[PDB]
Amino acid sequence: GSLAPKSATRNPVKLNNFCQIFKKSYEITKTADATKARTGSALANDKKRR
Amino acid sequence: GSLAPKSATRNPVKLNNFCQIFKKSYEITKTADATKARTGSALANDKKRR
Repeated sequence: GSLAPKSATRNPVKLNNFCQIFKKSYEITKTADATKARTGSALANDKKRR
Repeated sequence: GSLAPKSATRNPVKLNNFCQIFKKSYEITKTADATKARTGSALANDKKRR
């Protein structure tokens, strides 16, 4: 024959993260582009590697 | 040609237990009840927790 008890409660936990910028670059001189060499064109191989 | 023997007996054992009273409660203001929250309605979450 007593009274009702006191109430209690809790809260969730917050989590977060960030976004990151990525960059990769390739470069070739115009003379080397026109120059014909074995192992194919240098620009395409550089693009593949990068 | 002998008489009947004297008798003997015994009794069981008794066990008992009690009853307990359990109470949990929740409470919220009517202002916070009508407010918008990203995590959802506070009353429903509190009822779930309790």
